[PDB]
Amino acid sequence: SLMEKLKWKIKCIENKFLNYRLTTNETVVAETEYGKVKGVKRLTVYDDSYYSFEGIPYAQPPVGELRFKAPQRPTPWDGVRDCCNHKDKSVQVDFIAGKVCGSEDCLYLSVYTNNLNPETKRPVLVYIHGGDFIIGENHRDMYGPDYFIKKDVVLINIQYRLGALGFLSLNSEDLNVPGNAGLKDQVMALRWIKNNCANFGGNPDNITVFGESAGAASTHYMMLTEQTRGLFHRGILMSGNAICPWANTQCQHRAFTLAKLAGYKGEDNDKDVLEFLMKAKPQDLIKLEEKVLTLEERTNMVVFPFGPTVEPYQTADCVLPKHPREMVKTAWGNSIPTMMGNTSYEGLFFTSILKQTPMLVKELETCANFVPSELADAERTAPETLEMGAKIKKAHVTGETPTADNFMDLCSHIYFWFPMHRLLQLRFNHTSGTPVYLYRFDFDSEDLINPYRIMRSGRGVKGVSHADELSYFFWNQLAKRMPKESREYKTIERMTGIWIQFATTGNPYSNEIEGMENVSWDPIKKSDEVYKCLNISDELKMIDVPEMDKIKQWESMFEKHRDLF
Repeated sequence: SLMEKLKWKIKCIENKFLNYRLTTNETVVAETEYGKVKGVKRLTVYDDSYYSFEGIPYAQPPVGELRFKAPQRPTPWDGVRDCCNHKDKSVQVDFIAGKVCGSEDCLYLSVYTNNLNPETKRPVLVYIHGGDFIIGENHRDMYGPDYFIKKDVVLINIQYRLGALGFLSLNSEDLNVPGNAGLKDQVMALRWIKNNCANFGGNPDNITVFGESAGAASTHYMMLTEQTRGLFHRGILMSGNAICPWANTQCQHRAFTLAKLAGYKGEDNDKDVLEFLMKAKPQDLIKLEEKVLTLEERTNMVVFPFGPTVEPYQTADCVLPKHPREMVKTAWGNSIPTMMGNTSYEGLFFTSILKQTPMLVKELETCANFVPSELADAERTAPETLEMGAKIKKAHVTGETPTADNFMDLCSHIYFWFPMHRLLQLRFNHTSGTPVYLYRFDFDSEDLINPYRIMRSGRGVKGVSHADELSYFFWNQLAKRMPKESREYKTIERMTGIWIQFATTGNPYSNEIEGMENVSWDPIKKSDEVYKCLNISDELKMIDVPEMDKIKQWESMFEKHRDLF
């Protein structure tokens, strides 16, 4: 809406001046393996303080011949690199302005801590942002460390290449563009963190990686790939994982289509296509991505044209040599403590889409288009496919006529709950007993929000949508100082506290977190038929996952196809 665009611009300006008033005149120098960096001490609105290093390069700028290639190690420097200000985000369409922004020069991470010379080495928490592999950033207007730095941790926020610039993939081995450049960026950042966190007070023997949405899929990929074996010690998957249907795609044939949209006049061979794309303006490629998917791919419900892919040939930096379902079977990360969770109304995220085209509710008449693609016939007309759709329909259509709320409830399961069930069950076959803990974020407030609520046209909407929990982990430009006694402030304390406790010990329970006294938070066992989770609302309560019945109804579609579950 034009009104929300104006209110956003106003908030951008007020936030810029708030950030000036939160900057002190105290700067500090830290060591890295590539040279010295200068950071600055900042305040929060709660009068905590932290040292801030932004714009630390973990790779060469991926420009010129390095476009579409795996990241290369950065060049060291003499002197002191200024890390007192942020760098640009990866080239992307701005989620509110509707225009391309960012730069190819985006391979940076930021480090935050309340004390550069602590008395004891600290848990290191590494956040990988979401945004469907096409948007996102580590700027503090979205991901402020202000809540975590209340406690004695080191927090690190990474960037990685997005869209076609991060995820182009070509079959021809001679061209060295196998795919997943953006995931390889994440690998290089994690290697930097392992080798450098001690210079900021961090414990390289106690690193936790976490992320939400595509950042959860990313964290999971970082737990699956051999490239990162042993680099970190706990993982937290917030509303996503690497076997979600939206988390990967085979995009090798789409480079030609993108080139044609950008003015390419030649034939479909990888060498000529790549040479054209190497000369194209990066803003043009990113703007045209919305047009890349063909009529057939849209019909088949492919979501994004470029993203994580199974790489077509092996390279030294290869991240995904097989489908993630197969990678789970040998994954090093199955042996580290893991926490997984979702919000209590994930699919509310699709509110504005159902407002744009209300006829989507007609998809619930047969639900044939929601049957998992590995179970469905090509036409989605086979009797078995319709009987599977009828099972989906009975799980989510609660009244005589399907409603938008029924549709959004279905979305919660197809995109989040069912893939998490499938992952837990697949993983129980390939782990030596390392614990996995479930949470359910169920705290609803409009007094502390984040920019995702604007994206989903969620003002005035009740329910705990996808990404609503981020307001309780990170300061952002729409946030405000909350009273100590407020339900929102308590939720910040609880969410950061649980994450820090888990990062420290691999067990998310602590009697020092308020309202967690009487909680017995046991991890999921292989023989459990019903998952339990810590439900986070105004109270903290262990419950059987309310979504279980529906999860089991989705699982029942595989009763005659157990090999595919």
